[PDB]
Amino acid sequence: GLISARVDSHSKILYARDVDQRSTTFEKSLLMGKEFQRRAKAMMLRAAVLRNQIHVK
Amino acid sequence: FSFKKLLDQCENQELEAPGGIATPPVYGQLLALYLLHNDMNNARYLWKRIPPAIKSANSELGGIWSVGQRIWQRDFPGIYTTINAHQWSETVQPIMEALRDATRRRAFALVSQAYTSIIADDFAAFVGLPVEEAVKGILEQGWQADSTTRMVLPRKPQQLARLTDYVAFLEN
Amino acid sequence: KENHNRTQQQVEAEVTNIKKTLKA
Amino acid sequence: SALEQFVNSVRQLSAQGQMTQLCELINKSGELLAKNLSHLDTVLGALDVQEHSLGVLAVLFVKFSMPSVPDFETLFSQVQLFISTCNGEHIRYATDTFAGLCHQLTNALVERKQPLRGIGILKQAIDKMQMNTNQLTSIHADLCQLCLLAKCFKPALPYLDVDMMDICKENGAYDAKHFLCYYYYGGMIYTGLKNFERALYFYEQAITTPAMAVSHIMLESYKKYILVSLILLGKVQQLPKYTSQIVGRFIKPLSNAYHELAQVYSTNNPSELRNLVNKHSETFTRDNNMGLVKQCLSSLYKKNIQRLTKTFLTLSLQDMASRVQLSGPQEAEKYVLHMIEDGEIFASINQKDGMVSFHDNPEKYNNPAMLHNIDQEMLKCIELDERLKAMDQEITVNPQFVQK
Amino acid sequence: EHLIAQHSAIKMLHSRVKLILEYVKASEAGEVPFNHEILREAYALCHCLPVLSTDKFKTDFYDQCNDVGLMAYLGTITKTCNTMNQFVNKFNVLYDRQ
Repeated sequence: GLISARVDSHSKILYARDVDQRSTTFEKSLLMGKEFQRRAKAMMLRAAVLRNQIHVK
Repeated sequence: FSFKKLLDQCENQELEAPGGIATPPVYGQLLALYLLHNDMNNARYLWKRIPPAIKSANSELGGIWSVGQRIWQRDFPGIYTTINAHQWSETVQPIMEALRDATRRRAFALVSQAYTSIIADDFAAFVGLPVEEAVKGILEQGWQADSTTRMVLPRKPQQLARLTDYVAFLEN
Repeated sequence: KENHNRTQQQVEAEVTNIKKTLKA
Repeated sequence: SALEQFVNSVRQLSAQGQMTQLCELINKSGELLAKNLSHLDTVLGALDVQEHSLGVLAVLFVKFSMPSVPDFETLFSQVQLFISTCNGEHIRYATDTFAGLCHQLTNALVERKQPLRGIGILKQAIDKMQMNTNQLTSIHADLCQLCLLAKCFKPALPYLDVDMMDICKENGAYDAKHFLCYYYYGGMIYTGLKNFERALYFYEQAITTPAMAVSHIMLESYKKYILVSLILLGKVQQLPKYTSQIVGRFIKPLSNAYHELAQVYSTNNPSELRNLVNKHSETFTRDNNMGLVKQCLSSLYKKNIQRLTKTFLTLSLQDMASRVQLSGPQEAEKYVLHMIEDGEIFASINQKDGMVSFHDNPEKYNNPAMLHNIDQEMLKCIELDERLKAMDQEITVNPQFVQK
Repeated sequence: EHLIAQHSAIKMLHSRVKLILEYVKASEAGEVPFNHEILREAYALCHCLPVLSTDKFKTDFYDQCNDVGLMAYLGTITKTCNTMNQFVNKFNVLYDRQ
């Protein structure tokens, strides 16, 4: 939902959690780089299997 | 650096064998060295690799596996007992003398990081020595200790060339 | 920069040579 | 004997060119190539061995019965030295009988149940047969299979940590079976070492192979794709859009116990998923992928604890072992402790109050170590693009390309 | 075109500092008369040489370095994607499966 908070069950206090903008961008950008490189390598192998015309007959 | 020179020396000896089986002491050293490096998956697969006939022939191999089973469950209070249940000959003994220290330091790091308050009974079983650390830890390392409740409180203690590589790539 | 430019012009030189050959 | 004089006639043909016609007579068989030549075969290999010695062995392992006398142990010793000192480029001109020789040797070692002596054999043959380390040969599947039967996973790591970009044509043959075997046995090897990030990648490549019929080696890769994705990720990952249609119409209906397992592994309930595991237990143990479903059981508990960090900041151990169904504060204490050591969660246990505080503050991006980490990711992408440009340029100078 | 401007600025600063050092050495030896005020100002100049070596400055510098590294990563990805599109386009018309 719309609530951005963290329940503290010890003292029963609902603290509000604020995300860190700088760290969020670094986490997302590095994640995108990791995903992109994986897609590039998979496509590179796909090019090899297409040129060689490999299929299950 | 010196230790690493001996690590890779034992690695290749198992691969080349006259009949696919090496001498018993070579098998034992690899299993013990795997424990020291905490590489549990390869240690488990090495045990599955040994043929059953030689496995039953030498009970020294089984003593390594009993210790490995305890560290595989991360049973810190139990590994210290299995490491002393059997007696290892001097040819393999120094390796065990280094695994025990590695486990001891591993518990120290884990307690200081994953625990804010730990019972002295449980912490002693982790570090392995409930002998003299009870009185020495209060005044030397500074950790405040409270008796009766027995709570311990751990406390926390050239580029230019790289950049021009990026531009020379981007602009071309 | 000079290395990349030389390789770029080397490929362009090779493709034109094989193109001119079969053009009557 | 005319054969002895004929051997010297081969010498004058060699060393002066005429390499093309030399291979022409090799494929002409030779009527078993006088298999009883073993007595004179020792002196046949003049100088530092020749290619002719490699040709004869490729044909006398296919006798279909009793290949090389009860004296195999003697012959295999000479074969071991043969690969280690053959040298030269003559083998590359004949990359169809070396691979065939490797297949016969792999088949022999499997039947005799000694899949450890061939690991050191199928490790230098690949090193020199391939043009570069980024070329997938038909021997990679054999090496991975051999190190999989006799469990020595470490030797095969250098040939699985490199991204294959080329496939050896091997003078014809090389059907899709060898390609799928490498990207399936590699998945098992990574799975055993608990490297699920790359194991999932390997299984995905096998599935995406173009196909028109269901294969036994591809059926048990969709099944393991689901289990590995459930362990690493929280759910079954979406297959690529260019996957073969055979997996969507034929492979999926057979794999229905794993699909049902994924369905249960979408609403967190370990008790219900426990019942399904013990119900379909006969299927999960027949496919030999048992012990990979039991890890899905543990991963459900760890996933739920990793979800508690999205809503809580301090939770009692007794209360924590009521939503994740751990049934005991003591059990939950060790579950959290294990996860902290692995790095899957950031938390600290307060035994005085029996509480767990979720820090969830790993690191701010102001470190020199992080700067080096980003630079390492930079060099992988920069060097990857260079090899893309190199293969692109060779397309431009292709005579077929310029016409259209 | 940028490192040359930086080089010229640094060379001018180097020339000034070299002349100051030569004057200081000449005053030490005896060629020029001992000027107390000039040497005092040279001492003050030398005492300020480690400019702002505080921890907060180091943290800010590391923040700037990481920001530029991320901006370079996003854009190295873009160049690689452009080259990927180019290679795919060149490959399609040659290995077309029709």
